[PDB]
Amino acid sequence: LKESYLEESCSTITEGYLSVLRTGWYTNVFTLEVGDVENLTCTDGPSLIKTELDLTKSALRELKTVSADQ
Amino acid sequence: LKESYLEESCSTITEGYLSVLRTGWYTNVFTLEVGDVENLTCTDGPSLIKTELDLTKSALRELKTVSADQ
Amino acid sequence: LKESYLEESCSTITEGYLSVLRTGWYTNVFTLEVGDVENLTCTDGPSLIKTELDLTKSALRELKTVSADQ
Amino acid sequence: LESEVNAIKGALKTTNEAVSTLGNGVRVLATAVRELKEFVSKNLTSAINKNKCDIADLKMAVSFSQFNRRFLNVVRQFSDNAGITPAISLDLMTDAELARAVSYMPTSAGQIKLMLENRAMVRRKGFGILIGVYGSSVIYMVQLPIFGVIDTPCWIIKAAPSCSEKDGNYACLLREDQGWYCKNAGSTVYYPNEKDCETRGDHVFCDTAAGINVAEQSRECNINISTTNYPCKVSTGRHPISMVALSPLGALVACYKGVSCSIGSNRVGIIKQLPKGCSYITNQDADTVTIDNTVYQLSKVEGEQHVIKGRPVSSSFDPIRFPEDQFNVALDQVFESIENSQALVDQSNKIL
Amino acid sequence: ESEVNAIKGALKTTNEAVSTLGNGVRVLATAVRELKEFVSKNLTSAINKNKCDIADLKMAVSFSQFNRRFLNVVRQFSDNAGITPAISLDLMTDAELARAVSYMPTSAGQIKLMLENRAMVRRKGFGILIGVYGSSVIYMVQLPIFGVIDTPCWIIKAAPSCSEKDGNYACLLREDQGWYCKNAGSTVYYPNEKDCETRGDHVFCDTAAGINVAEQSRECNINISTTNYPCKVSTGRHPISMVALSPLGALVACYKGVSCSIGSNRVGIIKQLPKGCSYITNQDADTVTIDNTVYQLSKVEGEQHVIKGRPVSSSFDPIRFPEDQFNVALDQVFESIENSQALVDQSNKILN
Amino acid sequence: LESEVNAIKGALKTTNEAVSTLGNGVRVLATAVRELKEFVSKNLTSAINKNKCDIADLKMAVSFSQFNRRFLNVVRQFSDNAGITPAISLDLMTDAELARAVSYMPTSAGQIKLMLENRAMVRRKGFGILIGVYGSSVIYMVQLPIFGVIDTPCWIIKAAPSCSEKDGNYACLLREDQGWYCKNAGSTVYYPNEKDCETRGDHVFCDTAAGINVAEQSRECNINISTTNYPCKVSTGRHPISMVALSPLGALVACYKGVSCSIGSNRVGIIKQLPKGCSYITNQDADTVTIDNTVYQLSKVEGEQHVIKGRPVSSSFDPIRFPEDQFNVALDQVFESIENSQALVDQSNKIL
Ligand SMILES: *[C@@H]1O[C@H](CO)[C@@H](O)[C@H](O)[C@H]1NC(C)=O
Ligand SMILES: *[C@@H]1O[C@H](CO)[C@@H](O)[C@H](O)[C@H]1NC(C)=O
Ligand SMILES: *[C@@H]1O[C@H](CO)[C@@H](O)[C@H](O)[C@H]1NC(C)=O
Ligand SMILES: *[C@@H]1O[C@H](CO)[C@@H](O)[C@H](O)[C@H]1NC(C)=O
Ligand SMILES: *[C@@H]1O[C@H](CO)[C@@H](O)[C@H](O)[C@H]1NC(C)=O
Ligand SMILES: *[C@@H]1O[C@H](CO)[C@@H](O)[C@H](O)[C@H]1NC(C)=O
Ligand SMILES: *[C@@H]1O[C@H](CO)[C@@H](O)[C@H](O)[C@H]1NC(C)=O
Ligand SMILES: *[C@@H]1O[C@H](CO)[C@@H](O)[C@H](O)[C@H]1NC(C)=O
Ligand SMILES: *[C@@H]1O[C@H](CO)[C@@H](O)[C@H](O)[C@H]1NC(C)=O
Repeated sequence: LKESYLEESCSTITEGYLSVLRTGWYTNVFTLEVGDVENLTCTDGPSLIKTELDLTKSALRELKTVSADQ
Repeated sequence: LKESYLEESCSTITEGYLSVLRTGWYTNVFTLEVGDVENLTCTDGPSLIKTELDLTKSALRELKTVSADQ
Repeated sequence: LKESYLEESCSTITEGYLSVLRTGWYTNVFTLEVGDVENLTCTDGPSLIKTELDLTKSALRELKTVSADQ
Repeated sequence: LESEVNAIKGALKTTNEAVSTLGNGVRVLATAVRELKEFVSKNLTSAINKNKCDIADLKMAVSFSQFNRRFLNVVRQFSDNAGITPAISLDLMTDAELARAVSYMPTSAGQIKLMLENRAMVRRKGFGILIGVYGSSVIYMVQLPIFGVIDTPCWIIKAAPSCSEKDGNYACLLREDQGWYCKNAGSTVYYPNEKDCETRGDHVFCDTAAGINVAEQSRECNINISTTNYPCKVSTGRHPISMVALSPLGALVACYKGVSCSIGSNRVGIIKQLPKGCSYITNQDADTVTIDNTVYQLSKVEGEQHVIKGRPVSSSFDPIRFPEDQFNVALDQVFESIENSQALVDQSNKIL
Repeated sequence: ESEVNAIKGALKTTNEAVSTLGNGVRVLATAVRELKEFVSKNLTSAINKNKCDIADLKMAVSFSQFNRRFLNVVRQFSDNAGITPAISLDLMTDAELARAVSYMPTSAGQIKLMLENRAMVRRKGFGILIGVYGSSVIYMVQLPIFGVIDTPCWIIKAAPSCSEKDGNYACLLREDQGWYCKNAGSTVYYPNEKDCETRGDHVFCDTAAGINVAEQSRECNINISTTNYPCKVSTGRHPISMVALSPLGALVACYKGVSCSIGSNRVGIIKQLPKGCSYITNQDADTVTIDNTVYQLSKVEGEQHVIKGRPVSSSFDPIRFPEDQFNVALDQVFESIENSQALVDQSNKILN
Repeated sequence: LESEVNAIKGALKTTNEAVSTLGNGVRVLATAVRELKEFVSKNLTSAINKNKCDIADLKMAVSFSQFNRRFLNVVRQFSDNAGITPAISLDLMTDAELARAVSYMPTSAGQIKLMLENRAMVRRKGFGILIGVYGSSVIYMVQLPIFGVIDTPCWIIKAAPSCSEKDGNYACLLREDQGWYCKNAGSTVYYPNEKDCETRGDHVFCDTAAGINVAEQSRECNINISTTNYPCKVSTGRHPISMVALSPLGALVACYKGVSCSIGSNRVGIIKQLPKGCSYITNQDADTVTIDNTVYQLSKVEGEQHVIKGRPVSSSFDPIRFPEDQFNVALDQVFESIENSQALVDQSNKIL
């Protein structure tokens, strides 16, 4: 870089930069799906994976509320 | 929507938008508690859940430094 | 604090604040390493710890693309 | 027949060594059954109970992370942002909680409706403050926006330099009105920079601090700019400025002196050169406005389209029976041979 | 010898009893064999498989625990693609934060003062992912050095001051509005209220927004018609009715066709404001209204929630073996072996 | 002499009492072995299959978190910010995907290359928007910046107050030009604040909305400010203002009246007192500018340098062996002694 003191105006210029200017927007669309999960029918009562699934199910119900399309 | 070009000012006016302006603040206060967890004494060496608790206890001890009260 | 109404300019001065002005920057550099993990060769095929390393190895491999050095 | 009873003597002498041989055999069977029970009872149930303990440890850790997801996530968010939250996250306050607060708000039914319909914006324009920790409790406050003025007419003003030439010399006038204007009761609010207001459908969510109150007559600048009822902020210049100004629905191009302004497409290139002067083009007229080699997109350029699916999760539950019939027959078989042999030993002693 | 015929028959019956009981002992051995190799092969293999899966999961959970800070740093730098908006607890712990501040180039007293607002130090600072080499993440945190603290600071708000003589309007409006903080040899002026954040009595100002102004500008807060400083004040010919909020109150400018009133949130309007400039306190009302737009003077306090997680329990229920009843029967067997063998040595050595 | 026979008789009867005794022994061992077979078969196998079940549950849970990391992470981020993301995180769009989209962008080969080189900037200057949750699918959109204009000369002008004095009277000139200038086709773009553009190496990335297109001749303000060709933006004041303005490669200091301005170093406090007036100093000339007792840093101050490594994760797998060879030796022994028992009573029945 090159920085020059301009004594006439008590000011400074610093040159040697190169511009990177945004001229548009490019958009990609993603669709993420949860994998299939087998039913774990061996536990007594609450299974850890069944409750992890209904936990991710609730997280998605709440996430829906902030979706871009109405 | 309707955007009309004003040739006299080399400018454009775009109308049909609807205003949404903030007029105040409404605030809620939350108190979140950690659920009780039973102590596992079959330990042998360190327990995994005691380590998850001693971890969340240190995380909260650290988080108290950024609490609003001061 | 103290807020005074200036009827001559239809203005308000509110005094009693105390200043905190940034005058420079102080920087620390941190280097975090992953702990060593034993090879678990007793599972058939896909061990869970091997897959957690290959997950964090790819997360780091991707996290590199945004390192400042580049 | 003396020698016959001698034969009986030798026969019995061999017989009781055969019973004794079988006895040290049954004895060794007992030594095997003793070590097998002591291995199963002691060495094996111990290893099982140990795994039962590890099982319960690991079950407790994951269950802990499950029964306390919200608590742990709220701590995560306040640590990552050091006490404040850029947004009113889903964990800081659930949809039900957000909706009950918005319904309790001190404004009219239609504004309650609108916030409720735009709950995303309420969350983002608001934020969270960590008030305090104490022991095992996290105390924090959530700050929601009160959107009290809604649905009133609003518009945005874009402009480019209007340059004139006389004998190769230049006089250029440029509006300084550019930005957001929203109508309030008794006044008009002006937001000078374009980033200050966010568009979600036809509605404009404007950052309050940015608003500047201007007289209503400023609408008059959009009819006659040199109207004497309002002092329109317009700058004059002596030099040509060729530029592109993007509108919601289009773009203004100002071509002066030496630049080749053209309208282009995304796949095929330049399609038509624009007049020198001020041109206005619509998003449906071209897709790009170019000044020399700087190409401006009039709309967002829509790209590729992905679909990703996780790997299937499967069960590895593989239980264990015991082929009990084949065993159970052999033990009942032995107990009956036990009682027949003993009964045979009662007949043997009986003839005597 | 009527006896020796019978005695022959009898020993043969005995040798049949031993042969039958023997075929029972052999079958009992085959059953214990199938039990012994079910336990050796099928049962211990399944427990070691469970021992292996268990050890896998313990390793996984430990990896997640012993490397938490690392894994969070990867999360944060991935979520913001290399730059943390704030200095999280994971990027630099409180102990580390205080030690770094404890080495800043300032006086002990400024260090004390900085040490007091380390939350703000975290938010005004930030983190940079420098590089990933192998298994290491290298990053730098950038901390503010607050060399000026506790100097007089104030904020200026204003509304349009309109006077009317014979149908026309003359409106002066201060354009000084914003934050003023005092400094060595000058006062720093932050033009937008958003440029400085208040945490208690302290005001945290972004250095970039600051413009140094002459100290004499404070003469505008005594007499606007001061000749010593050029007070930035704009003039207009049209009335503008609006509401300006102060920390402790609000300025209202009510002119022409507007209905300005001060109200409460529970009951309604409590007092109509006259045309002109009114100054109201946070303790005079809760609301200022302009036509139908109602402004809140203070934050409106809402609900107060308290949530506790579901309890986590242990599922450890070990197993043992009822050893007494069994172990006494097998001890009995070893004696029934030893008693019978000693009895056949008796019988066999009775033959003399 | 046939009392002998009676002695053999008593002996055989004592023998058949011994066979019965060992028989009732075998019987007690068989019932003992039956309870051992049904302890292992029932209480032991069911406890193992319970643990096999919980193991598989936990395995499924952890596998679920593994196979769906991308999904779960994307959901997390959109929950922490309610639908929008400050940058295009690694989880929203992988590096491979980023490069594939950027290589498809509608621009020239070199600009595609530059974006490809700064994918960090592409991610931060872009963002992600949650479109909708449909069933178990989350659908979202990433918006990437298109850097179409690259490599044009760029510079930043900083300035301080220039005060002149004639017998206690002050005339102060201040450039109002300050900011970033980037050379473009048909104009040069001016960004009024330094925060409006971000510095990465020699490249300056710039928020498009902040840019103001100015005539090219404004460049002349940096050769002769008192140029007649352009209306150079300069403000006048009547009062002296002593201050520090930081440059990229140095700093400007303005000292007037009663202030003690000096440049200093680290270790050693002060190395040179500045003249009254306007001085320009280099980052390599000093490390500090001081205005009275306030110390300003010219560069970033290097603090500690930490290195931390996590605790090692170790295996807990300690499997179980069954001593099968020696046990099998006991069973080979038993089956041989049994077959020997049948063969000795076969010889006995052939002796009579
Ligand atoms: C899993 O199995 C249980 C067994 O009753 C059943 O009720 C449930 O609907 C199953 N879940 C799914 C998603 O198939
Ligand atoms: C185990 O938990 C109990 C409470 O349930 C606690 O009081 C005790 O101290 C813990 N054991 C330790 C810390 O060794
Ligand atoms: C673990 O062991 C397997 C085979 O025994 C080998 O192929 C693999 O590379 C090993 N991994 C490490 C990290 O040692
Ligand atoms: C388990 O078996 C080992 C040899 O396999 C032996 O040394 C140990 O004493 C047994 N019992 C226990 C409780 O470890
Ligand atoms: C604009 O203002 C001028 C002022 O003299 C007036 O002469 C002209 O007629 C006006 N134009 C229109 C279209 O009203
Ligand atoms: C026991 O294991 C063997 C191989 O180790 C296998 O062939 C057999 O089917 C298994 N039996 C049961 C009941 O699991
Ligand atoms: C301050 O106010 C007075 C009127 O009360 C008047 O002299 C003038 O407007 C002000 N002073 C100066 C020196 O202008
Ligand atoms: C063992 O299992 C049986 C069921 O087969 C049950 O009745 C008994 O109570 C269990 N516990 C013991 C024997 O200690
Ligand atoms: C600077 O510009 C003015 C006007 O063009 C001129 O009077 C003055 O002489 C110039 N200075 C030099 C050194 O050319």
